[PDB]
Amino acid sequence: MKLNIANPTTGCQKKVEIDDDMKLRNLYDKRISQEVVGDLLGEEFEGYIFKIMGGCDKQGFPMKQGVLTPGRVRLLLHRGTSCFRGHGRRVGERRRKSVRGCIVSQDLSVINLVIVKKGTPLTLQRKRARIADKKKRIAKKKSEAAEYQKL
Amino acid sequence: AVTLRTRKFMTNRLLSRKQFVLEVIHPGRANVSKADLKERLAKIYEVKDSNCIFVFKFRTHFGGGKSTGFGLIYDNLEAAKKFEPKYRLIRNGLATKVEKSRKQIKERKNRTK
Amino acid sequence: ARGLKKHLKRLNAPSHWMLDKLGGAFAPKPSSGPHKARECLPLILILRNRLKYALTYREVQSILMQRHIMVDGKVRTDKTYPAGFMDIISIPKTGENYRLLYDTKGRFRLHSVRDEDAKFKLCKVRSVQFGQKGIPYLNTYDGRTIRYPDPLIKANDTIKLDLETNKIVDFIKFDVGNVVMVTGGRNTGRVGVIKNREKHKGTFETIHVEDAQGHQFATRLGNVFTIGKGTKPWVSLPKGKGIKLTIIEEQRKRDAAAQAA
RNA sequence: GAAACUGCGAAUGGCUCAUUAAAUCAGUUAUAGUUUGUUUGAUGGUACGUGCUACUCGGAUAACCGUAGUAAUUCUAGAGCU
RNA sequence: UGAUUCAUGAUAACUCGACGGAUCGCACGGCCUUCGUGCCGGCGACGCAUCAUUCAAAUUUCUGCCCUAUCAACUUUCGAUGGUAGGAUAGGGGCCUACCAUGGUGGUGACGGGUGACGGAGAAUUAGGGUUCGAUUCCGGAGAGGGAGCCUGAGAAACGGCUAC
Ligand SMILES: [Mg+2]
Ligand SMILES: [Mg+2]
Ligand SMILES: [Mg+2]
Ligand SMILES: [Mg+2]
Ligand SMILES: [Mg+2]
Ligand SMILES: [Mg+2]
Ligand SMILES: [Mg+2]
Ligand SMILES: [Mg+2]
Ligand SMILES: [Mg+2]
Repeated sequence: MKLNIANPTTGCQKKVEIDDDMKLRNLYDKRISQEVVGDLLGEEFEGYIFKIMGGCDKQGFPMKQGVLTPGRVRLLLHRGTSCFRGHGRRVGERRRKSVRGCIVSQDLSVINLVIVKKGTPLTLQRKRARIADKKKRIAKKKSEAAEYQKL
Repeated sequence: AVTLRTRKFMTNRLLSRKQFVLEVIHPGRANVSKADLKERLAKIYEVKDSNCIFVFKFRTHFGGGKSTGFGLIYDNLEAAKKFEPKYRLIRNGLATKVEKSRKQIKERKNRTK
Repeated sequence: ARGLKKHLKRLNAPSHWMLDKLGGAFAPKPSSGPHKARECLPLILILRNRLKYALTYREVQSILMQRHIMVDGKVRTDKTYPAGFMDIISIPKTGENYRLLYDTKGRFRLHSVRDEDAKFKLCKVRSVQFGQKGIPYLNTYDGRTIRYPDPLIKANDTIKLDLETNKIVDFIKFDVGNVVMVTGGRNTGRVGVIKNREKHKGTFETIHVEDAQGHQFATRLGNVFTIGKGTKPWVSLPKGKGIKLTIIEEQRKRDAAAQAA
C-alpha cells in the first residue's frame, strides 16, 4: 500500500501513500527484484523505473524472496540471513518465524521500491624476518641431521 | 607502656615488601589502634613514609593484653599502589569508594543495540 | 558429563598437596600440561602455600605476570601449571633456584641448587621409536621430545637435558645396580640401589630396591626413576637422604632433638 | 576510549533423585578397537616453472546515516558509507 | 612389544585438498650498494597442519546388590545366540542389512514381579559376629513438565539453545 522510494544514485529516500486500483493493478502480482515503470504509478513518475524489492505488511511480518504464495507461512531460518537476524542467539540456532510470500498482493502494508533510472617499513621488516628464520630452520637441519648421520 | 615485636618475618623483593606477623603486647591497655601502631612501626623501621605501612587482622587474645596480626611494609609507595588489594588503600584513605545498583548493570542493556 | 570438568573441589585435591580442609571449596585444578596432574604441584601451591611469597590468589597472579617465575629455564605466566618431578624453578630477581623433589613421605620439597647444578634438568624417557621419514625420536615422561636420540638410549632410561643446547648431555641406562627415587605409591621418595628386576609376561615388571642403610622394598616399573649410575646420584638429594624411617625412629630423633636443647 | 564485527566460553558450576536391581556403581582390567579445543615439546620444501632458486593485491559487511511496518518483543524490510 | 601384515621406509598412482601465514605489537641500530626510513635483523602476539603429551571421554574384562517360586520356563518371523559379506560409527559390536546356521539363559533362581530402590565413600548401634540405613554438600550416573528430533561446536541428542507433539 504505502510506498518507500529511495534512490542509490543520489542517496535520498522518502515515503508516500497511494490508494488507486487502476494505479496498482500493475503493482500487484509481482515478485521481489522485478522492475516496474513509473509511467502508470502516477503521472509524475514517468521514465522513473521502480524496483519492487522488499516489502512488509501489517502485523509487521515481511515478504521473503523465494516463497511464492500470498500467505503468511512459517519458515525455519538461520540467524543473520534474510528475514532472520536475531541477536544474542548462540550461533547455529534456528527459529521458525512468520513471513509473507514473495509475490506482492492485496493484504500488505508497506512496499519498498528503489529507483533504477531517472528520466610499509614494518611489513618490509616482517617479510625478511620470516625468510630469515625459515632459512635458519633448514641450516639447523643440515647441521643436526648430518651430526647424527655420521655415526 | 606497651611493647611491640614481630616474627614470621620475610622479605620478598618479588612484591617489593617486607611482611611480618606482629605480636603486640599491651598489658593494661584495652587495645591499640592500627593508626596508633603506624607511627611506632614507622619510627622503628624508618620507612621514610608512614603511609607505606598496612597492618591488619588483629585479634586481642582471650584474657586480654596481647594481640596478633599481619603487617605489610612497602618500600616504594608506587608498589604499594600497584600490588595492593583495593580495600586496604581505602582503609588508609588513599582512594575512595562508590556504590552499585545492578538493575541493568548489564541485563536490559544487553537488548537494544 | 557432556564435556571436560574444569573445577576441582578442595577435598578431591590429592593427598600430597597438604592443603587444608576448611580453607575453601575448591582447589587449583592443574592445567593440562607436562605432568600428569595427579603427580604434580601447581605454581600457586608453590608460591602461596609453601614459600609464602604471596598471601592470596591474586597476589600469585601478580607474581606470575610480573614475569618473575621460570620453569625449565623459560618464563611462565600460567598459574595452575602442573610442575612435576625435577622441574627447576628459578627466580632471577632472587637469583634463586629450586628443583622440585620428593621426600620419603610422598610430598614435594623445594631442594635448592646452585647455578652449575641448575643449568640442566633430569628426566626419564617414556619411549624411543621412529617418526616422519624414519628419524628416531624419544618421548619422556616430562612431555619433552628429542629427535635423533643417541642410538643406545632405550626405553625406561634416564637422560640429562641442558637448558641451553636443549639436547642430551648424558644418559643412564636403566639397569640393576644403579640408584632410583621412586615417584609413586607408598614407597615414593625412598632412594636406593636396585638389587633385582623381575619381569612377568603380560603385565608390570617390578624392581626391588634397598635403602642404602639396609631397608628393602619393591615397586613396579612405573614409578622408578633412576637418578645416578651406581650408588652416587647425579642430583642433590633432600635434607634426609631419601631414607624413610619408622615412626619409632621419628620419635627417637625428636627426643634426641629436644634432649640437646 | 564507548558501540559493533571477528574469536572463545556458555558442555563448567548449581539443584534434584523421577528413571533404572549385573543394569548405573565399586575394586580392578582393556584400547593392538577409538575420538580429544587447549597447555607443554618437537616438527613444516616444490602451491607450479617448460622444477634451471617465487610471477598480483577483491567487494560487502555490521556498528553509523537515513526511510519504514507492527499492538507487539534482543520482532522485522529497504536505501547510503567503511 | 608378552604378542601385530608394528613403528617406519620405498614405489605406482588417487583427491576437484582441509593444509603449507596477503595477520598484529613495542624496542630502534651496526654499517652505503645509487649515502635513497638506504643493506639490514632481534624480541613478542595470533594462527595453520602432523606426532607426542595433558585434561578427558566412550566403549570395555573379571567379581560384587535387597524381598519374591501364590514369578519354572524365558528369548527366536520383526536380532534372539553365532558365522560370513557389507553398511554405519571416532571405533569394536546384531549397532543395522543380506544370506546361512539354531542357537543363548535357567533349582548356583533365568524371566517376571515388588521396592515408600540412583550406586558408592560412608551413618547409627556395636564385646565378637551382626542388624538397619545411605535424598543430601566427595566421587560416578541420570534429569530438566513428558517424550522425540536436531543445528553450532573439540565437546551438547544441551533445555538459564532450537524444532514438533
Ligand atoms: Mg554437572
Ligand atoms: Mg586452570
Ligand atoms: Mg564386520
Ligand atoms: Mg525412586
Ligand atoms: Mg552429585
Ligand atoms: Mg517442576
Ligand atoms: Mg542432559
Ligand atoms: Mg533436551
Ligand atoms: Mg531455568
